[PDB]
Amino acid sequence: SFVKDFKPQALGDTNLFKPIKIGNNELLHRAVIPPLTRMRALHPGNIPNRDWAVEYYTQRAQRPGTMIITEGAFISPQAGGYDNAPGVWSEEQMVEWTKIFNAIHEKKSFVWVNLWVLGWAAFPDNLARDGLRYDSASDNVFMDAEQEAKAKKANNPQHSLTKDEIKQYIKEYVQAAKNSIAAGADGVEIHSANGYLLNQFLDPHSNTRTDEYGGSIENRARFTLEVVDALVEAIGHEKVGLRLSPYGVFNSMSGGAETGIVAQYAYVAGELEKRAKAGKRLAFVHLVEPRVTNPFLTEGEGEYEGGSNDFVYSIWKGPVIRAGNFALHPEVVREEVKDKRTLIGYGRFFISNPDLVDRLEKGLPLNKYDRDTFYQMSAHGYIDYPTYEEALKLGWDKK
Ligand SMILES: Cc1cc2nc3c(=O)[nH]c(=O)nc-3n(C[C@H](O)[C@H](O)[C@H](O)COP(=O)(O)O)c2cc1C
Ligand SMILES: [Mg+2]
Repeated sequence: SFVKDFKPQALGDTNLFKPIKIGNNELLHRAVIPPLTRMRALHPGNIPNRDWAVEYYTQRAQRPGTMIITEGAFISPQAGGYDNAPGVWSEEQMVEWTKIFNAIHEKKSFVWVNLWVLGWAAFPDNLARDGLRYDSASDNVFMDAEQEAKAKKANNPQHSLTKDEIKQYIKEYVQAAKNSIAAGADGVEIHSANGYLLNQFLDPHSNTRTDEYGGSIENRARFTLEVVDALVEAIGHEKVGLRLSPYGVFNSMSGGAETGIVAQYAYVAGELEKRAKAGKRLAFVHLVEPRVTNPFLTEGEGEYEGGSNDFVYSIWKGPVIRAGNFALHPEVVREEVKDKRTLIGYGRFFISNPDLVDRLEKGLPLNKYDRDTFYQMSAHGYIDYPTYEEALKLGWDKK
């Protein structure tokens, strides 16, 4: 079952296949695997699937020199909220993560742990059960209707983080980052996009605070930057990444509707480039394409014609990973990669194609992804996707 009506194009002759260096890693191509939640972690314990996780990542580390940003990992119990998402706070979890990283490194690929904190995107009932607060930037604005419904049902109102709680969250980022490197992770990517906690602070719609963590560009960017400054000093700026989704409106973020959103983000990028001067330039900056403001929806629905991230290029001088609907558009990838410091993140199709990189370099048919197994406790739709050879022998081309 390959994708029809799609005319592939060999990209082997573009820079997509030219070696670049990110942090301490020396990639052999520039097609990256962005953080993809698959929800196969175990419960209780948010334990990395002791059965399929290793095989899954291994299958996608097959192409040597692949930079793999793992699926979102909770830094601690409070930062979580989804029973089947993995974490990087306990020993039990670190024992399973170490096995995955060795599988990845063994295939001569790299791995970067994405540090995840759901904020208001977390299920409140799940938090009330473990005795956890329902965190967020404020208490008078909720994600949406179904959420303020669960918040009340479990009498777990949306709590507005105080100063000491952010510091506690910042203590956990350093520990999650440390444990990650301790086990052989090539680095860590601070997840500050798609409407999760940090993003909830960056966004003016979700951030109605008055203190130094709200009330202005400077203040709404305070949290994310303290985390940046925290992990940089603890593990080394060459082991830290940052993800942002300027025009994303996922998890009820402002997006391009807010006029000063571009200022909110140009500020952040400038501060990175600032530290980039003190000799402390984060390994990279990962951006979710405006083309994709909602990670969870059809392939084409939800974009912005009056907004682009090309502005970050005018401020940030380090590498840039751009992610969002690129597999079925090699014409756009061919052009976007003429920039010597731009990598490309493929999500949906790395899920369906374990040997994606080879299929880009040669212009071969892409495996269709099954939307129903994105988040499912199963191997089917997780690790049984065929490689180009396996798909052929199976007559996937419908002869
Ligand atoms: C099943 C699935 C899970 C995802 N999980 C996450 C996540 O945990 N964090 C995140 O920031 N983005 C997440 N994304 C968005 C991806 O990082 C990526 O930006 C998105 O797939 C857009 O690229 P694509 O259109 O080429 O797939 C997810 C996407 C999918 C399809
Ligand atoms: Mg045959």
